[PDB]
Amino acid sequence: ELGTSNLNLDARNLLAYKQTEDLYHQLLNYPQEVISIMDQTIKDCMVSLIVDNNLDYDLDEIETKFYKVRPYNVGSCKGMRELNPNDIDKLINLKGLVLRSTPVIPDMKVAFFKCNVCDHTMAVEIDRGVIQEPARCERIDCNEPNSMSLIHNRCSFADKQVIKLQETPDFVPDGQTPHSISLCVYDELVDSCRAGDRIEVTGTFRSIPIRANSRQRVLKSLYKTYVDVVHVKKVITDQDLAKIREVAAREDLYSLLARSIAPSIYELEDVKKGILLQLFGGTNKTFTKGGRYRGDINILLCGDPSTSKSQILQYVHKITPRGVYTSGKGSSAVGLTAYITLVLESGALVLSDGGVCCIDEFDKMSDSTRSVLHEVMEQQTISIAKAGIITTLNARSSILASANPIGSRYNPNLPVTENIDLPPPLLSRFDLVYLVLDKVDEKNDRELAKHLTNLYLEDKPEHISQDDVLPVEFLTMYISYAKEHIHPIITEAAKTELVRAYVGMRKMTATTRQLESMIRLAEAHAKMKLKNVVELEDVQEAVRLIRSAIKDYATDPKTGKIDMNLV
Amino acid sequence: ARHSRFGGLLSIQTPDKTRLTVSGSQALVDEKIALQKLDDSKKWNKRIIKAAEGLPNSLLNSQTGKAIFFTESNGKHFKEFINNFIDSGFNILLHSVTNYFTTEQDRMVTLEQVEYLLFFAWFVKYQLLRSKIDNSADIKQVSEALKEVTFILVSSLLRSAYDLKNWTVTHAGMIAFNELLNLVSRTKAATDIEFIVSRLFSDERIQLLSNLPKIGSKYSLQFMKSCIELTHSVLKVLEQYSNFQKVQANYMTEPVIETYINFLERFRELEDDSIKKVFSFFHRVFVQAKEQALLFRFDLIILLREMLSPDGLDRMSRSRKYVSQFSDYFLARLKKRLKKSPAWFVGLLFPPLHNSEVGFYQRY
Amino acid sequence: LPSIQLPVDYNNLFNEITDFLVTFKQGPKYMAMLQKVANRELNSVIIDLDDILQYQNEKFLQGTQADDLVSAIQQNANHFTELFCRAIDNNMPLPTKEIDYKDDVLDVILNQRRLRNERMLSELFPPNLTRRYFLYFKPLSQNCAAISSKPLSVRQIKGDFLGQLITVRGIITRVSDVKPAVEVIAYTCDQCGYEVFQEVNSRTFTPLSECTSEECSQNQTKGQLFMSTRASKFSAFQECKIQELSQQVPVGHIPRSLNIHVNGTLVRSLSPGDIVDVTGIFLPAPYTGFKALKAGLLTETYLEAQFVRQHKKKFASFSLTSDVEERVMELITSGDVYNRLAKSIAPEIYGNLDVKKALLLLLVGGVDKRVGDGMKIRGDINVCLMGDPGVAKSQLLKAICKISPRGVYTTGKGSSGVGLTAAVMKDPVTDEMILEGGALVLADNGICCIDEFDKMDESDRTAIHEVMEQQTISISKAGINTTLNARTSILAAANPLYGRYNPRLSPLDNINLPAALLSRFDILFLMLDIPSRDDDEKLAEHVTYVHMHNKQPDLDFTPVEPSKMREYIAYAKTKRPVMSEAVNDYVVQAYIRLRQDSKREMDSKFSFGQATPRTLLGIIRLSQALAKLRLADMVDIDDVEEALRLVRVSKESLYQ
Amino acid sequence: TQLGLPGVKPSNSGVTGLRSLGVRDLTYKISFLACHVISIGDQEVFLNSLS
Amino acid sequence: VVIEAGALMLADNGICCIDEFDKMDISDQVAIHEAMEQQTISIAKAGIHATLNARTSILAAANPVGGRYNRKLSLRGNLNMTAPIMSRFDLF
Amino acid sequence: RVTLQEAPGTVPPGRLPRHREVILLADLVDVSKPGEEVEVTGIYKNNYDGNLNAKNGFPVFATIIEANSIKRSWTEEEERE
DNA sequence: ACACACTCTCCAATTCTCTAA
DNA sequence: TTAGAGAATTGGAGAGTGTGTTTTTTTTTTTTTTT
Ligand SMILES: Nc1ncnc2c1ncn2[C@@H]1O[C@H](COP(=O)(O)OP(=O)(O)NP(=O)(O)O)[C@@H](O)[C@H]1O
Ligand SMILES: Nc1ncnc2c1ncn2[C@@H]1O[C@H](COP(=O)(O)OP(=O)(O)NP(=O)(O)O)[C@@H](O)[C@H]1O
Ligand SMILES: [Mg+2]
Ligand SMILES: [Mg+2]
Ligand SMILES: [Zn+2]
Ligand SMILES: [Zn+2]
Repeated sequence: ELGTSNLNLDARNLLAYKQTEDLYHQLLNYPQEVISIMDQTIKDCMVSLIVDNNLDYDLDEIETKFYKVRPYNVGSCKGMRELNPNDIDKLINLKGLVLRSTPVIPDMKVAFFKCNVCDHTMAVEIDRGVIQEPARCERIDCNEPNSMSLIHNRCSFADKQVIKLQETPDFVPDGQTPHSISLCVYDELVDSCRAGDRIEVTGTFRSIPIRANSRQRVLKSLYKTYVDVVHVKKVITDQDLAKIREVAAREDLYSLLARSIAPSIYELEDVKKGILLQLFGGTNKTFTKGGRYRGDINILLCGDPSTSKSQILQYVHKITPRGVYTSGKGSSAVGLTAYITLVLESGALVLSDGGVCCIDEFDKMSDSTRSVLHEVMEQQTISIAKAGIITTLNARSSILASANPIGSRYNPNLPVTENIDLPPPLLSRFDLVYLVLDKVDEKNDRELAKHLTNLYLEDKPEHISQDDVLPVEFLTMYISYAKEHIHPIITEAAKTELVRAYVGMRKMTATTRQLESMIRLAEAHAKMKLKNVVELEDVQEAVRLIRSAIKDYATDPKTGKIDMNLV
Repeated sequence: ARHSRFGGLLSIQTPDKTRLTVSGSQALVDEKIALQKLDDSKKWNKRIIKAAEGLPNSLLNSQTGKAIFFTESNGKHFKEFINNFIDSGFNILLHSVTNYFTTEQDRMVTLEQVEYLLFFAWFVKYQLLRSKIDNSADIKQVSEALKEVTFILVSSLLRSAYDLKNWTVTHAGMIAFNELLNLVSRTKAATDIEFIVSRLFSDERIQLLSNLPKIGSKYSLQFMKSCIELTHSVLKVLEQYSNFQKVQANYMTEPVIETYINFLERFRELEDDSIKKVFSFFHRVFVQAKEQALLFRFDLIILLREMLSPDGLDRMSRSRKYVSQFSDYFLARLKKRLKKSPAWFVGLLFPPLHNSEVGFYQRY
Repeated sequence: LPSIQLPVDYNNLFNEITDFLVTFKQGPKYMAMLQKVANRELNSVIIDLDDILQYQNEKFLQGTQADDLVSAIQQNANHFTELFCRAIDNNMPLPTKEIDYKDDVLDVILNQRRLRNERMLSELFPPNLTRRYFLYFKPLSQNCAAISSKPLSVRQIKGDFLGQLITVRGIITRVSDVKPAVEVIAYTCDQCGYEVFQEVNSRTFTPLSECTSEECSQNQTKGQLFMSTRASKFSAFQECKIQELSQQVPVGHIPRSLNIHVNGTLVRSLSPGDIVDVTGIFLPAPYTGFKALKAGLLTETYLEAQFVRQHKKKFASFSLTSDVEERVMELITSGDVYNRLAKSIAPEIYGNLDVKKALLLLLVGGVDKRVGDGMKIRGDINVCLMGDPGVAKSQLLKAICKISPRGVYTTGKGSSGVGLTAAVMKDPVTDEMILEGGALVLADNGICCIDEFDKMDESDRTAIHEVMEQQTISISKAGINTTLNARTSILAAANPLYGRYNPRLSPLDNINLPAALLSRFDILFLMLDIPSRDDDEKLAEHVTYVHMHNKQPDLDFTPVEPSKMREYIAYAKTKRPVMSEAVNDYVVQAYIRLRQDSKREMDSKFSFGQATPRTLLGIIRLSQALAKLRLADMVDIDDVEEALRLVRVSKESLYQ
Repeated sequence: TQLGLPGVKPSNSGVTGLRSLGVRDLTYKISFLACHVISIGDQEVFLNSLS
Repeated sequence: VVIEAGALMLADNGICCIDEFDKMDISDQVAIHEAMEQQTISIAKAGIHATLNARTSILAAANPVGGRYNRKLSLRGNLNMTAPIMSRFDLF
Repeated sequence: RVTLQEAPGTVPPGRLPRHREVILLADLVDVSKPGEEVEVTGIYKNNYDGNLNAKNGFPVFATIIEANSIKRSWTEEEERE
């Protein structure tokens, strides 16, 4: 009734039903024959349903279609280096990360012949890669040799594509670099996957010979190997909606969500809150004219060493559906954006499109490399003009940055802008800037010491910082749904408060970007409550968080230094 | 469904535990296809044998299931020209040209013979068709063809052509003599015409017209088709004469049946109408005359599978009505015969056996 | 065309082989192995030449003559792999246990083919197709010893050795990934339903295309042949390269190298950067086809691997056989292992006992931790030595470089931050970009020694920051975007600012390291050269003795040798001792005092910076290392107070 | 190149067994065969152009 | 050389936009200067010679040195641009 | 042989210049020097080329110009003036 | 010298024709 | 009406011959000497 052709099948169901317990093993040992058997079973069953239940559907339509099974969840995954010559032509399962995909290649399936003298025609079937050309023209009165000929553009073809899969770092040997394997994919699955995707696959592990030269039938003794995929997987219900709506009604929701993104990290509540709002994001806007306005939030974490900044970046890197983690000394201008190779290739900010890009040791990279970020942060586009290539690419990428001040420990005898030491055109582009300080206090220190030492009372700890936190899976569901379905709008009340608040920060330095970032933060706060409107409460929270992040209340308003006693 | 290099391998085991190997994914499920694909690999074909030359392209040596194409003004102008020709000129032209050629037959050349026989044929047929369609037309316009002199002349051309083994004139003469008979059955469906029939069906001519399908087996596809259509007409007239049992037994024997099958197996090229004619004849041989033993021969049994399969004759053409209604009866009578006398299993491969003492029981 | 006599007849040696396989014992030794092969329990047979030598001696002492099979299979090793295989196939016993025979395609195919021949009647296939096992020779023990027992450097492998069985010593430079190689290929004929086989030895082959079978031919059946994987035979293949040690290269020359081939169960034994004693068969590689006609008489060559001996056992290779158990029981029963093991590090250096104890705890290291939400915490310990010239810093550092099974030594001036970590080189002629790991990757799961740490450039030292705490490397450059693993502990040495330590300034002025880097060392030891007529005399008497005798002076103390020391440390690195509440309270209370004292004295001449949270986990790591060395499963307060003492002593040099 | 082009020698797997190829292997590329192009990016002439 | 057209060729009889001009290398600012001087481009290498027309008007954006403008100083003091290039803008 | 290129004043805006190659025979060799602006009369001619056909994949012929002629003091009155 | 493309040649398998029982 | 003796036409088996093959940028990461 949906008019569709492919059926998923997790192989464990073959073990549950008694009559198919042995078919499960036969599937793994003989995939090419068994899968074909399954296909021709499904098609016949579909016909039987309409003819037995005597329904109105066209029998010819069902007879015309192809139906295919796609088995999955076959068994344990196998390490890419541990495939051996006794695995050839058996089913395999692999995990990995996608590097690149070649463009679609036409693959011939039926050949078309025409007689040069009498114009008789024949369609011929291709199997095992060889065209079975006729010896003589088959028309009775024109029984002549060498009389038929091939017509290329009246043949029939099919789509083939090759995907390059790389080994995940979890499996690499000690003191070595990851390897890769090539996947061949056909028809439905062709354009499914992009660079930087993370997937699990299922397919036959094949091997073939290769020729010594293009003139002759001489083969080499070593054989090429590859994988022939039949299924790909990425690594809703009314009950889910009921759970989401019920959770959204809790009073302690904002604190619950914030303390649950990084459960084992002690306090740092404002940092967690700001990161949560970066995860939700603002709203994307496009006009008929006057351009488009970014929904994404950029955050900078700056302060003393040992303060657990980099530990927080780990959580964000694993929570986000798409994203990258990298280091200041590890990155070049080309590697961060795009690379000429004549073809163009993607860098970190392009792979991270629609996600979060985590940059650590931000204070180590040079002014030359950091200057690349101005255009990408402001416009969310990358313009390129080099020999043989000139174009512009989209980069809807959120930056999360980590750095330590000049002198490597925060110096209270310098003003804040001089301790941070980024130039103003770049410091102006962050929505939130955090100061975090290693202030001594016996009350704080006893709690921190008890928290860290409690992790060593067990071999594999069950202990966790708080009684009530949400599981990562459900939290991901909440954030994803809220990003898709909710789109808040400005209320007149919110407009009045935003104008008032901006004039308050301005009249005394607040730039025009403080206004837009306030709007964006308020919108992010509204989504997190599943509201369709921005209200006064949301605007006031956006203002409060900005004032709290850069320690403004403790700042001397005239000299720009911070009184450490007030922290 | 899946691509050309996905394919597995299949093994098929016979009785006596011997095994064969075939490739491809459809062979896994369809044994009919596997059996056909198995034999299709084998290299040899027996090489083959081959009637007309010297004259311009025409109905005699081309497949005429291919028209030529008219503007509307041209269609109506051409129709007007030959319609006025027929209503005005035809009898006066034929009467002169025929009473010439009776005085000059010995001196003829092949072309003039093939012209005369394919001018006669065209105009007689076209008029029959035109008055079949409409009452404004009448058959009297072509009525010069029947009078006795022309009948003798078409007969004499066919006679002399057959004796000297000139096969092209024989072919054209076959076409002309077909139409004369067709026209006679028209006029009998309304005096002298019965006299003309009685003279047309003297014993000598029955010997000739019986002889003619037997030699057709060797020749081109049109020749056999002319033989069939002439035979259909020839028997149908003598059916409506009321002699008949003598004449029909004259037709029924192995070398005629051979021609009928040899023609029938090229059915992909033929019309819907010609197959109606062939099965009419098999109904005559098998049911009426009760000479069942002729058709128990294997290359007929192959044929009915090809033609009746989802391969060949369309699921809804009128042909399948006739064919399946024939084969049902065929196999019923075959079942009865084989269980009564098991020797026919080895009979079915070979021609019937002409010995006196065993052959009579064999045929019945 | 011509022919010669030679002293060897292979019939006699074949008879010796078949007697040896069924008679020798240390039931007979090799028949147990062949029973395991027959049961499908075992995939390879390793022949010991020490057995053949023993067998020859025993047969001689029984008063009978015998051929010297040991030299005979060293001189012409290639031929005897076939002789032993034929003998094994002849003498193979029947299975002891059920097998589930129907799992084998070749069994079904050959059974059906035999049945076809049986029906038709109312060598068949090459024997290589059914050899389920691999066979290798192991060279003579040098302590029994012959050339195969004596290692050669890659220069000494002249053209004389082609065909012989030899041993080679060197470093591996690169390793290929595994791919299949054909041995016997299988085909199917369509029309006559019959199967044929082809055997491949050369680097290339022509596949068959006509069914030349006599029955098929006599039926004039010119059928088509098609290839099949499902009944072909493959074997695993891998190729490597070995290169001579840099300290054996003669002056002004460039180092040489050899190509190594590996098949069967021996695959993925070698790894890059290993120092190893490979042994195998050295052979030529002939050309094929038209190339051979115009290649000339110069032959390419390579080494077939047979057996591999590593110089140092990696800690991951440990298992507690009773042979090792008996030796660790010596140390356990003797007692006071902490002091004995520390005193045993570099005995030729006088004094410095607390420094040696700290470096022993560096060799052991803390416990890796991974929390239920996905956070992970460093287990490795980092140490630094800061001191005056001429106090054996470089010497002690280079001594610890011998004990560790994986380790590298580097100096600050000779090193790039890139080459120290990982590099993106445009290395091939094809303009491809490839990543190649640096020193900190080669030291993965080991120690990295960095001398002259104060001479290295301030910008390049920042490359070490990520590796020190997170134990990983992250790169985003042209065409490459990946993370590597670097689970390495760093040991470094430096002189203070202005060279000799200056008492006019504070310790932090003399140290001259930034706060973020000074925090990443778990211990920084400060050692000063202060004259004393009494101590100088004792040191001089010790050193002069060592120069006189090549031995440390001893009256009471016997050091444990490095091998038994490695066994004890390797056994100790398996324990994972847990903390307890009584211990937790004590360390929690200690930490508060450290930060209060730091806050009080940030102004003071006795300042060393401020105690961060990374100083708490340093105490836990040192405590757990001490718990490992006493082979406990539980940290004790006795460990914590020692861990605090060892941190306190580092600063006492400031007080003369 | 893999076909019988006069004067030129022969040069992911293709198709084979065709007469002209012998033992060689043939592949293909996709391109577009257009039939017209239209772009979408003196005052008297200009005025005559306007409606 | 690959010859294929650059940005100034596509902007012939058009407006060419340069953003963050001050970040451009001196080695490339001089190329723009030479083109702007003549409204002409020249190629001579590898045995191939060519001359092309570049009747293009330039629109540029830049940052003052140190990120903020100094009212105490001339525009020349504030801007990281060489005097011959500065001399060829009609308006600032 | 000489390579001839469109003069820059003739080329339309926003387009690259085109090229052709000219063959000079017995009397015409060294009649012109690189960088000169020149005018040519001759036959326009073509021939088969295997490499063009191989690279483009269509039966495409190559073309050349065969030159027939090529083109680019004072009186007493001037001296007296 | 080693797979290929192409040419040449001879020999027997086949069908056609004539004669007599 | 069968069949057997003699003649003509065609197929492709297989033998032979000649042939071809080895083999100035432009962009981007890194070390080194030069102002
Ligand atoms: N509040 C905290 N909660 C949990 N762990 C903490 C906390 N404060 C410090 N730590 C621990 O102290 C260490 C901090 O390391 P790290 O994440 O690199 O901090 P950082 O801010 O990045 N310091 P640095 O890299 O020197 O600038 C880790 O072992 C943390 O587990
Ligand atoms: N306690 C000691 N016992 C034995 N030899 C010692 C001792 N102290 C110093 N030496 C000798 O001092 C010499 C120099 O040692 P070395 O390791 O090169 O010093 P260093 O600390 O690296 N000095 P430097 O590199 O200039 O900072 C060696 O020959 C040692 O034998
Ligand atoms: Mg950190
Ligand atoms: Mg030193
Ligand atoms: Zn044809
Ligand atoms: Zn065969």
